Amino acid sequence: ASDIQMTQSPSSLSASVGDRVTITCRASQSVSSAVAWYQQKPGKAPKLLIYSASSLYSGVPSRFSGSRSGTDFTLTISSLQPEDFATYYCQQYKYVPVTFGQGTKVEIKRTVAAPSVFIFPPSDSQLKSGTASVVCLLNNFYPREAKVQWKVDNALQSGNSQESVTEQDSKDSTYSLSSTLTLSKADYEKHKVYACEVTHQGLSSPVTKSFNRGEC
Amino acid sequence: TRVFKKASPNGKLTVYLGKRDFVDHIDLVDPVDGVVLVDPEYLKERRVYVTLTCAFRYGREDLDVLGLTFRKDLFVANVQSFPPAPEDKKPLTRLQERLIKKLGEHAYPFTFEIPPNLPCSVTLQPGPEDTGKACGVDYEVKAFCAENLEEKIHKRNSVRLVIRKVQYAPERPGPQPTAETTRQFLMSDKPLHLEASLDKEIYYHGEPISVNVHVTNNTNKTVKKIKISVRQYADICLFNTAQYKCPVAMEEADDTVAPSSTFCKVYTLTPFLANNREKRGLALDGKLKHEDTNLASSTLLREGANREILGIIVSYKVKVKLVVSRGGLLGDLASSDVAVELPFTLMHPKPKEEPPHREVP
Amino acid sequence: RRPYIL
Amino acid sequence: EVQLVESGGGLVQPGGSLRLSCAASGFNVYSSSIHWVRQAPGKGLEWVASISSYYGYTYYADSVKGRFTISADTSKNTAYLQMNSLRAEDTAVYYCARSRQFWYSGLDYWGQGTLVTVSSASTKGPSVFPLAPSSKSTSGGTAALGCLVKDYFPEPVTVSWNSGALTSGVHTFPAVLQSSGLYSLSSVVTVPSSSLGTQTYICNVNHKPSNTKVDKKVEPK
Amino acid sequence: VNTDIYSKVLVTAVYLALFVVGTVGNTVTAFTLARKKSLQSLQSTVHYHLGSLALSDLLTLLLAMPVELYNFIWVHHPWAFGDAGCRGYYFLRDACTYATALNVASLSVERYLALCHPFKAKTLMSRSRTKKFISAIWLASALLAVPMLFTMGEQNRSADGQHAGGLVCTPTIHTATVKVVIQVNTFMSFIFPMVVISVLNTIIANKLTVMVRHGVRVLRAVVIAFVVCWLPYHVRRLMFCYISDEQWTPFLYDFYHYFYMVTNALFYVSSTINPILYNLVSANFRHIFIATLANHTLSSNA
Ligand SMILES: COc1ccccc1C1CCN(c2nc(C3(F)CC3)nc3ccc(N(C)CCO)cc23)CC1
Repeated sequence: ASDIQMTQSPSSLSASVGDRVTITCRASQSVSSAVAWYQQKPGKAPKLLIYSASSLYSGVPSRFSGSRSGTDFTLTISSLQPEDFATYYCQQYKYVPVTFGQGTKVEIKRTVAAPSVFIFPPSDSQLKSGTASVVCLLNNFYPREAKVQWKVDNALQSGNSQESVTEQDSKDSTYSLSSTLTLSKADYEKHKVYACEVTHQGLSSPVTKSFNRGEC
Repeated sequence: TRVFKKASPNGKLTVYLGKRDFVDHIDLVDPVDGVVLVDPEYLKERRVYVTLTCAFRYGREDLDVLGLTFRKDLFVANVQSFPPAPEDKKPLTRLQERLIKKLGEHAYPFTFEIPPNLPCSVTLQPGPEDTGKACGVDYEVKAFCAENLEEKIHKRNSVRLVIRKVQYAPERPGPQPTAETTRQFLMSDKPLHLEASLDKEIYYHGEPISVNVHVTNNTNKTVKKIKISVRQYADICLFNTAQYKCPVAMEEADDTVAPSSTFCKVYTLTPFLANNREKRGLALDGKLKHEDTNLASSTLLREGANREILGIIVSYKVKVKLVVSRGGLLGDLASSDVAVELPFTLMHPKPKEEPPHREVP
Repeated sequence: RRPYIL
Repeated sequence: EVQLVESGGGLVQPGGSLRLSCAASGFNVYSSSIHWVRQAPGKGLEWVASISSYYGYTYYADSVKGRFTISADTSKNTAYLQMNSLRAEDTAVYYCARSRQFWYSGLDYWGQGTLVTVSSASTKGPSVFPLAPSSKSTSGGTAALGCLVKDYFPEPVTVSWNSGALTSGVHTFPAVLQSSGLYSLSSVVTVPSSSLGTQTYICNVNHKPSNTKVDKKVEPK
Repeated sequence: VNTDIYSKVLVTAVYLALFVVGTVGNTVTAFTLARKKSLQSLQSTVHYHLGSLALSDLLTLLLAMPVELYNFIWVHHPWAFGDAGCRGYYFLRDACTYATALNVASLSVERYLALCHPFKAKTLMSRSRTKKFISAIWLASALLAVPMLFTMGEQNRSADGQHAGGLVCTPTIHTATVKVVIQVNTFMSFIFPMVVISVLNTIIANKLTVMVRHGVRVLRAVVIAFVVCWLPYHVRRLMFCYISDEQWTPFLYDFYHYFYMVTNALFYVSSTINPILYNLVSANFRHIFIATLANHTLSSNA
């Protein structure tokens, strides 16, 4: 085989403590049973879970189990414990270019919560530096899938926005967002209307937070 | 779970096997069980035979002309498979029953019982100019559709599957190797002593071998150099009993022992195939077609002394040599060597699955 | 005869 | 005890070179295989190279074949990965992984990984830009207060509020790499409106890698 | 000693060519046999005789012709030594030819034993026995050349020794002693070893013809190679010893000089052709010598 692609079906997976989840992957061609599964916690090295598509590696808890039907492979977790929050990778090792899957993040799921949207105008010290950046904060939204729109002077801003999302809250199991809209020296003065439209699916209707120059 | 199948070139004959490596437990080999899927509408009053053959290929005193390096047959077995004329009620392997249920009523079982005291699959490393099938011991399962055994084996209706007979390291370690020498040099009392000794009886492939050499030259002669070698022996009883020998690991140490002084050291050697890919005739492990296999494992002879029938018996030893320089009547180049040989076992540990996990490019 | 015995 | 320890991974320039060292312990290079697997920040695993040391094989990925070379030092049981012609698409955490030589190829032992950053930007000091609390725009009872730290190239910095005296839901977002090649993050906190004008909210930034410390105090306007 | 000037230059150049060819071939053969990057049998001693023959040929090539090119080929009236260095040179050359003949015969004996009656070679011919036999043969090679140490010497062979007209190697011993020494040399280096080699190689060829590289067609050139070169040189040692003091003429003198030159050329060619034969006969040896000298099985589940 010139090159083999491992396609993991669940890119994102939400579950709850004690639930049963399965992670499957499909090989480009027949890799026989030469398949291994790895678990990676955030900020650490991968840990080998199973190999040979079924063999449970020594020391791994018995909840993890793998199976092969055809070209596809499956990793199942029975009664997942809270420390099963990780990213799981599948590897084929029947050929020298050993290929890994894209990974499946098994996140702990809970009740959907309404996000909160805030607006912070750029600092006056920032303006004197020749740069501007108005940012929008989304706090405590569960299902992700939050879109950020600015509508600078009733114009759909795009491309220049940079956004980041924090990891899952240790005590709340919720998320947060912060999108940065970097501006040039004269862009902030030219346009005086700024908004922040949130298209979150967790709440009933879209919420837009607006701001204007000279507003506290 | 998974089985191995290989149809005949015309497709009218298939052989299903469970494993391609059959372990030898010294007392008994694993049975070569399987099924053959035939087409009775195509045989037209013709039987199907399944043959198991152990073949030895080697040249007796190999030279520029290889006369005896054609073939030999250390064991051949035959089984009539399609027509149950013998009505053999031999118990069916669970694998055989599952395959018969999957395949239907045209699947008929065959099973062999390889006798003990038979060679394991050993491949002799071919030379740069050795053109042909590699020398050594090879097993093969062949099924064909013929009216009688003496009939010509037509290429189209025949399936040839290579299988391997293997062994693994015994679970009980042997006594730790230890050897000695006390050479009394001419016109010199208080003789030299050597006390080389390993630490394990059984080693695995890729593992280091630690040699505990302890010299004490109480004589008036100086040990110029110490040579430490791991060598592989391969007895080949094909046409005449001929023991061969080949070093696989070497470590020449420059440590010297002055007269009336001792010397204690521990060395470390590891045999591997990277630096031996050019020694022709080196015994490698049995290959399926052409893939790389490690150095051949030690041959675990049954009951120590049962029968020396043909085959390749692979063994390993550690050689500890002390060269002693001598001048005067000589030219400071005539060296008397004091040698110690230590035998050790080189095997694979008992595995849990089929060995071939190696990624292929 | 002048061979010097070769 | 079995462990693989990495070393020699740090910031370089787009065209430079490093030599990663994996001090393998607890096993031997002949009975095991050594592999190099890297993870781009936010991406998946990718095998880079592997060395057999029993059969004398060295394998390389289709993207690093010419430039990356792998070798082992048998005496010190150390595997080496000499990088060359490093480009931007080489920023990753490189783990050295171990596999059985005989009858297994699955990475059961990994190292902690070395972050190898390959970019032309030089170390520089950040500037802290406070986020003023818009007491009118926000609809919730508790306002949000934060500060913006921008344009610092090396490893992320540590931020704190009132020297750790403020624990009310501090949300420090992961650093983002801007187009200019400098990191940036933000740190907001939910604060009750009772002490908006009374309680002090001072943001402390420590950047010992760049040896910079700029602090700003936010206050509602 | 009147001889053609151009012919002398030609024979000297060809002698230098054989010198370099033989030395290079023998050196490569000795170097190739030293390395043992192969599995060697506990009762395989064929390489021992090959090494001994190569060493003997090299010793003859570096010991015989440098003396023979000056004191016999270029200028015969003077000498390069007196009595110790001339008798020593002739003793060394005689020991060298004895060693080469003994090594060839012993190699033929070993091949006979290995390929025709393997039991005798396996049971009796071991590596220690082979080494002791080679040492004994080398020791006896000088033993069979003992009379040359006494027969040879320095003689003026003129009216007086006060002139440089003649001073060269010449047997000063009696005619009967010279004849006895020459006959012993001929019997021990031309009849016995050549006959042994011919008989053993012919028997091997007949045995190998039952089975039906050249293979069997090399022992038909091995014995032929021995006879074409050895005999013309070993008859010169008899054409100038037992010949009476009669039928002498300047034409006879020129013919004798040319015959000696041709015979020595053939002897050196034979001493140089062994490495070429070793390269031609074998394959794994040739590779080493030249390098430093120049349906499918599917899978399913039940
Ligand atoms: C004087 O040379 C003689 C005299 C009698 C018989 C054979 C030979 C040479 C012929 C070619 N060669 C070998 N011949 C045979 C014969 F079988 C044909 C008799 N077997 C060999 C086996 C091994 C071997 N080597 C050590 C490798 C170098 O070539 C050489 C030969 C060397 C001896």
